[PDB]
Amino acid sequence: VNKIAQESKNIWKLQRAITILDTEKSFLKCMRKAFRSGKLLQVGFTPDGKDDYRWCFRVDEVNWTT
Amino acid sequence: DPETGKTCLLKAMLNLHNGQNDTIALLLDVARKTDSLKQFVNASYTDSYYKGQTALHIAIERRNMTLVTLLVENGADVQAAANGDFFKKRPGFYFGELPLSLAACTNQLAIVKFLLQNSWQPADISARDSVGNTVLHALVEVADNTVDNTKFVTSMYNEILILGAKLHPTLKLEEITNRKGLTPLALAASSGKIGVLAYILQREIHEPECRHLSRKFTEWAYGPVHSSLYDLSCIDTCEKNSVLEVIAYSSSETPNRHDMLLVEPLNRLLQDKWDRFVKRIFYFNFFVYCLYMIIFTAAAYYRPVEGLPPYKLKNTVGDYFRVTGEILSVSGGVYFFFRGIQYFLQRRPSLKSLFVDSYSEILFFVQSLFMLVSVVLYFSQRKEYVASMVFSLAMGWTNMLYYTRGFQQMGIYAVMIEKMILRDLCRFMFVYLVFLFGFSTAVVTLIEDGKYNSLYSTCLELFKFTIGMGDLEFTENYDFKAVFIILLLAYVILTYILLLNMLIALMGETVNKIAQESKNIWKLQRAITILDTEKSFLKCMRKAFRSGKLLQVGFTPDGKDDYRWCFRVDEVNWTT
Ligand SMILES: CCCCCCCCCCCCC(=O)O[C@@H](COC(=O)CCC)COP(=O)(O)O[C@H]1[C@H](O)[C@@H](O)[C@@H](O)[C@@H](O)[C@@H]1O
Repeated sequence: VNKIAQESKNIWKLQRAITILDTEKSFLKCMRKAFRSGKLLQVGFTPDGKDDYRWCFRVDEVNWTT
Repeated sequence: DPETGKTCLLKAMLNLHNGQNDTIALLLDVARKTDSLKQFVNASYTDSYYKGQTALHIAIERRNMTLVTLLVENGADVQAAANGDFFKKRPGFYFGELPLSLAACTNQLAIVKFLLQNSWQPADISARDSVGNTVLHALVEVADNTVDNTKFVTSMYNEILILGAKLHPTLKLEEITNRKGLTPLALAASSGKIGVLAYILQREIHEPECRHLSRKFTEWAYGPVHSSLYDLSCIDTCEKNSVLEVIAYSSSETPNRHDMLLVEPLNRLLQDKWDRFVKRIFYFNFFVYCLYMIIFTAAAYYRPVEGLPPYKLKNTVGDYFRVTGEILSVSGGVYFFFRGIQYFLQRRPSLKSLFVDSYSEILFFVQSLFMLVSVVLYFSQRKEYVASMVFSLAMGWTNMLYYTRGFQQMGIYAVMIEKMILRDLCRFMFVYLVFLFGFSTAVVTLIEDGKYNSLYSTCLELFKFTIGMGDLEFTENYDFKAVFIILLLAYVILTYILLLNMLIALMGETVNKIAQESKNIWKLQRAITILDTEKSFLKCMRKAFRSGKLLQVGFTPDGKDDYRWCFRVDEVNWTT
């Protein structure tokens, strides 16, 4: 009626997540370039005079309601 | 800057606070006093990523009316085209490359009106970008069929059309085609913009001097009853891209392919076409196919049982009727063969649409191929021509289900059969075949002789269990008996688990999914049938117009009359 479809989709997503983590954890060839979008200058103004880089992830979106 | 060509004015405009930056006026005044202002105000980027962007685009983007007014007053070119990679189809935003299209697409009506009818430099309402898209094409392009998007896009479209009518009474904006040869209506139909199509097909504009822009009119009104007229211009036929042809012959990637035929004029037009002349032709074709299959069956039933064809004919009645039937069957086969070739050449599919659409053409073509192979084997002195012939005969009966369309209930039933086979049975059969092959190999390995000496025989024997015709007697004296029993019990239990899971999985789909889909898929199939019948038509007389040539307004902006081939619909409303 409702249960099994939603439950099974989320369980499959969890299974694929475990597969991804297990794949990148061992990998048997020593590739360390698992990082994401890069050291973007997030703010550049810490409470001190220094700057910050955070290994950010980009997401783009559209909103027509202002 | 030398890298991008950005100047001081652009830097000042990109870094203003609370809508104000005093540096801009100082720059403009100093530019005016030095030598001139035209080369300074119209500065633009030179880098490829933001190529062509100038001050007007930034002013419009910031929603600052004062900067727009001042830039236009100072001689900025309102027809500047920004055609960088960021401004066309990665990150980006396509708005038609022009400030007028930019103002229209951002829902800034005041800037649109100012650009159209300012005192210094009015904008060209009929201008086209690099792709050939006008402002209305841009408005169609930025639609995503959501509620607020539909509201603002529809309102802006209506306002721009009325203003264009007022400024240029002799200009027909909707007749301007882009590089692909599409008008805004054809673009909306091909792209699946349901909301824009629904707005355009039945818009009513009741205002002085511009009511000729309407497509839905009122013929007369009694009290609760009244009669309305729909335009049908470029809906039925226009020789380039009609709405019905564009919707019906789409490539199946359009989002709203099934729903675009439910808008008010098209459903009634298709039903009228079905009831008028197409129904009789469809029934006649079904009758002829039935006669063909009866003759083929009778000719195949009474074949001779001698060896080494071809067979001689005796001076007797039965042989004459038999050979007549054979000749007619071969004629039908080659007819369907050439029809299939004509379909493939006239549509030019790319093997994706055939994979997900147009199955009946493939099945009829395969039937004809089997018939041709039968003929070739017959004249080559082979007995195997029978083996091909029966495969053309059996298919010849199942293809008769094609004619279940034209009857609503059987059509929905057949559509449900089709979708069940193509969605769920494939997923079932993959897993079932894996299990069957695995256990067949195990059984052949365990027992090397005595009905399990080959993989084919073992596969058949294990398949028999799935249909309730198994064999668990265990009469033979095998070496590995009592291990065989465990394997067979495990196989049976797993197979019935799989069948149970399939059955239950098909119950979650009966939550009012297949019925709503089928109700529209059948209608799309009937529409394709109607269009094909119109196209072939085998009469060479095209006087069968659909709704008659009525006078609709009789008064264009010029004094000439206005006839439009309108379609009548009666309506009743008790709420006033
Ligand atoms: C001896 C061995 C015999 C094997 C025969 C097996 C059963 C034959 C049954 C024959 C029925 C004929 C028929 O009606 O064909 C069926 C296809 O059934 C199958 O799945 C066959 C699997 C191959 C419907 O296909 P249709 O041509 O209507 O295409 C649809 C478009 O029209 C529509 O606009 C939509 O785009 C929609 O998405 C499309 O699907």
